[PDB]
Amino acid sequence: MAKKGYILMENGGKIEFELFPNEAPVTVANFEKLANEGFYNGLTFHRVIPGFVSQGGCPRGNGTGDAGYTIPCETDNNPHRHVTGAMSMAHRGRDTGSCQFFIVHEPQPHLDGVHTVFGQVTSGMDVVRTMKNGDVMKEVKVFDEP
Repeated sequence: MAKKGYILMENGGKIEFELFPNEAPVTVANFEKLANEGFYNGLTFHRVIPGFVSQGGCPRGNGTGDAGYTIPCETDNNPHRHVTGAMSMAHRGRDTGSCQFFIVHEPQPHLDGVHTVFGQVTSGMDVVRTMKNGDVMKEVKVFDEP
């Protein structure tokens, strides 16, 4: 069994990604639940870094949305390196996770294991490189695809 989804951007862009329950069952599940509730509709990337790793999940730049989901720092079962396309959930340790997440354009060895990787962009990564600071997410959806 496996999962995937897409981030449709308000500016007409689109970032298609796949999720790995094996990397983080809880993180993937929670992200899916939020996405399919339209949670990320209107949430922006408040820290975009063209060419590298961008961070988003801020409701119109209001910081932290009321996701109702908090996760620990996970390392099992698969390695959580921030390689090309990698997507991780932002946290600082146990019971610190939220709804904010990263998208990696350029691999960052120094971020490897720092956050909990739960997904990975497979197509449309170019959107990240050309992403603007505070770019709005229009439609984030997740569905099953073994």
